Amino acid sequence: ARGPKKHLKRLAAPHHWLLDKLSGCYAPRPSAGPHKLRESLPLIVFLRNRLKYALNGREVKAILMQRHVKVDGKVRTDTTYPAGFMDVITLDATNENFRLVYDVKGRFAVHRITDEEASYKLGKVKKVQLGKKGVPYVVTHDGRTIRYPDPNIKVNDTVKIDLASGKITDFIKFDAGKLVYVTGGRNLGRIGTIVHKERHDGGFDLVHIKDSLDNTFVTRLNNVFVIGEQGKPYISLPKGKGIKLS
Amino acid sequence: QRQTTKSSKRYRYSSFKARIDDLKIEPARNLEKRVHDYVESSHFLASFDQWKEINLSAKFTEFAAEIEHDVQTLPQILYHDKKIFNSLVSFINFHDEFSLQPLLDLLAQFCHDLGPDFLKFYEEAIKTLINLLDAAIEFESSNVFEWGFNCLAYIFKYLSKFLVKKLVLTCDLLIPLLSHSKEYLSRFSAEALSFLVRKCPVSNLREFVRSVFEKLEGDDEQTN
Amino acid sequence: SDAVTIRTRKVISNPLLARKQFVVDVLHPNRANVSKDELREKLAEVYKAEKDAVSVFGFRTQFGGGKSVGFGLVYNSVAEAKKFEPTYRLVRYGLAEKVEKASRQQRKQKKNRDKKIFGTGKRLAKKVARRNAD
Amino acid sequence: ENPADKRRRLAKQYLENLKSEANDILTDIIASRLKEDVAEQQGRVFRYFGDKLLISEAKQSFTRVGENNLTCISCFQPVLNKYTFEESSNGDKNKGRLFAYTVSKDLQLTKYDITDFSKRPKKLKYAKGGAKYIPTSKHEYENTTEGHYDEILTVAASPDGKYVVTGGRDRKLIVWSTESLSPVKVIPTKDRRGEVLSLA
Amino acid sequence: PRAPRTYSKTYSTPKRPYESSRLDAELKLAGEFGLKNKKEIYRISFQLSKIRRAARDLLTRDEKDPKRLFEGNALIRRLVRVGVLSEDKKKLDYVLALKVEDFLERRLQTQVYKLGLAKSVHHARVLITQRHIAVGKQIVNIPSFMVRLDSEKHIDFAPTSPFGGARPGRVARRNAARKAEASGE
RNA sequence: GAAACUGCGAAUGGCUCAUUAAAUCAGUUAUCGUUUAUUUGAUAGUCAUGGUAUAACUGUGGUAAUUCUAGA
Repeated sequence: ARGPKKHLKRLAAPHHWLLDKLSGCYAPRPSAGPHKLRESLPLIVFLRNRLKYALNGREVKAILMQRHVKVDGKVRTDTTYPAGFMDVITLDATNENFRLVYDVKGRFAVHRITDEEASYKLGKVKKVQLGKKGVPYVVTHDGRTIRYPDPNIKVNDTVKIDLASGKITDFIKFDAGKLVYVTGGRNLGRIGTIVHKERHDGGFDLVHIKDSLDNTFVTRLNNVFVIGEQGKPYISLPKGKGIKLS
Repeated sequence: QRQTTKSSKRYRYSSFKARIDDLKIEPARNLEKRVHDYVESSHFLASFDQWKEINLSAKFTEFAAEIEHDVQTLPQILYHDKKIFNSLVSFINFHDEFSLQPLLDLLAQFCHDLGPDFLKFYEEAIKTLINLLDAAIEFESSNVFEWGFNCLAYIFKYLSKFLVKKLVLTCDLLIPLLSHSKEYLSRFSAEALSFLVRKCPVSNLREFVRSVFEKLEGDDEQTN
Repeated sequence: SDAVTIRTRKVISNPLLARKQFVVDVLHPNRANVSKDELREKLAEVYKAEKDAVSVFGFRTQFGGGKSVGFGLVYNSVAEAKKFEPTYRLVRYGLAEKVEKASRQQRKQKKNRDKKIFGTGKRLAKKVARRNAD
Repeated sequence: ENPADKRRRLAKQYLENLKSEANDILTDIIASRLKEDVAEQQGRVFRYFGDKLLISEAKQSFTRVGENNLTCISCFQPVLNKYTFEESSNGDKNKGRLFAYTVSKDLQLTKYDITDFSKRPKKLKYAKGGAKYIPTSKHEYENTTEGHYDEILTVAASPDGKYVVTGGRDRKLIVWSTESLSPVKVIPTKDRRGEVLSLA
Repeated sequence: PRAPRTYSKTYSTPKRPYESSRLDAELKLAGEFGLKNKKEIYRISFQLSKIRRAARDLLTRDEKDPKRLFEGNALIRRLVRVGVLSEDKKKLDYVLALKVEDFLERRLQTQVYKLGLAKSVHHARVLITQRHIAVGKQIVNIPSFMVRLDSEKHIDFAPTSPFGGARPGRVARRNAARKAEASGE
């Protein structure tokens, strides 16, 4: 191609999206936004294929013009808005909230969420830097750019952010024996507490994690996402608690 | 110049002031297959199950929990009359628009069921209602304006005879909102009391009109 | 003998769409293929609603017959229905009117002609009129 | 003159009766009675008279009838409605006449009055079938013989007090009026082994 | 472009196309179960080949291996859910022992002939294509249904059929019409 | 609301594998050696408001002819 493409095949979609082969040749190519391409979800696939409330693009389009849903308080009117993991979805006329969070089945997962939990949101600080005029700041995993954070925080760090001000509620460091979500990889969604971290200078650092059934596995730090302390999640968790069984 | 030549698209922008200018009240100049007018178990209960189907707002769901525990019949209305009305006005001053449409509808059918004995509730209901109108003016909802004044015309149609006997007091209950310095508020209240005026009989007409004359010379300053 | 029983399943209110979605299940024993107008009538009566706000579609009688299943919708009023429904269904229910137009072919070649046309063209018409007069 | 006013008036008479009955039991509870009406409309097991009964003094009375091999009996008890307030019975001369409808293998349905609890059930009326309701075709879906012709087995009175249905080994369901015991309709089962067992 | 809809040939030709023993096998089974087609025989035998092949694979697999346990359970439960494998025969040797005659019995035309709703197996297939018997509530005009146990209890005539249900057919009604016409004449 | 100016797209889609034998492709990198329209999130104290136009349009024209144009 002599540039980017506007087109997305049916089979070209990520497998976790659970979209059939037969009701289309095309998947809706998601627009650019916070998250990256394969670990997102368009809102129309969210609504029609999970919430089932609309069945057509004209329907969901009319809804977006009806200005209902606010993602983190902000409405989008984009159909293919790239909604990713750990997201707050606010439903006014139905009076609900939804945390978008990975499935034990490796898929995504809606979560029925109250207003107090929707008031804030979580974020993996991925890069702390020093900006122009010597201003210190961070960029999270969801692309939130926050000036002037607490100096004790470093990269990859879990931060509770109030959405209502878009401000740093509090933070959680990266220690062993912290409750961690795994975002990507084969074992994603399997919530566990970190055993430790095999570190490599310049290399992909591996992480050993043990979960409640005393089961240990190893993923990469990119998949690693700390939630909270032991028995202390800052969020409400869905059924199964991220536990793989037979 | 307003919009006289309708374009082809299905969706006009339709600003709030234009909505206000197009809005009218009278359901008799309207009509429909009203559910309370359609099934005749109880009007309040019919409207309540209808809005229990329709509305999904947390204010109204807590309200509906309490009231669907309380009342399931017309003797239960006649028994727990006060408590359900106090919970009504509680959520009414809890001020949720999503619950404000169905709660106003249940207020209307609650008066339609409780007619002749409602007036004691109905007076401070007028008070809280005009407070809610001022709250909508702080807000910006032609829908809420429409719901409130439709409820007002409903209560007038339901309780006409006692109010055409006691007409000049009902005027006094709305005079601060008739003399309120908003032309469309005055217009809507004028439409509702105008329905009542066209309903009222001749003796009460002459009495009420003469008292309006003296009220005019009292408020000789006001032009609204 | 024959009793058209109109039943529903999976009823969800969509207040965002200000309607109710439900799977319609028709039992018409000693009967075949009752019409959607009557179905909308009975459904509007059952849900205390108005037939124009009621919409039914996509119906399939089972193998053999006597039972049909499809899908139905009822908006909270005629205004919701009019503002939300597909126009072909609105025409199908008579609410909208079938627009008349040229074919896609006539429209295509017409657009091509007018696309080769530049400007408004009345000046061109006067010029070619006087040139044919020449 | 208005139906809402009439409903309210019936509710006024209802609550007057409720408060007078409250004064009678006295010689809260009214709302408890309202909740009892709602539980009657729908509820779990609420009638808790499992200890107030006096079984040792329960007066017994056997009634031998001429008809042989009784199969079923259906009692109609008219109850006062909660939403409307007239009755569940249809007529005015009934006024809550407790009815019984017995079907016996001699092809006989018999209605009794059981309106009193000290007297005996009075044989109000009857209707008996026979072999003249034997059908002519014997091989078709049509079984519209107005009377039964073989081995009635079960009966059920409609709750509105208008009709009574009967079914038996002649694979038919004949519904009759409850006063004249006239066959208002008959539904064949359109079967070879579709014999009526029990009604609900 | 689209997605390729997956499909399959449901059968396979035998190795030697001509052998007297198998020919008489086929003739006996065909006139036995009212059948009509070598290709149908190839279908059912192909099913048996696949199933007992995978069965032998499980036999070669090691005992108490969870894959073996899982697959044996699934195969056995599907067999007994159809009604082929019996309750007492719930082991892999019996799964190896299952046979095309059992499958031909579990076929529906055989089963309704056992139920005696037709004088012949062929007569049963006739009634099948006349659509006069519904299974459970569902009318089926396919004689090769391979029913389950509940369903073979649930075999009954069609309520639209003139036999177990609705009005008689066109032949009966036209003969009654001509007979009424002649008697009124 | 024609037309016209302005904006953006028109660097995808669809068709074919001519060519090409460490080339592509595949896996595995990495760019602390590059730019990024767009999305998104942040981000700026350091005249009661000049001018030039030109389309569209009016009007005169060319030719055998084109989604040609010229003058004004």
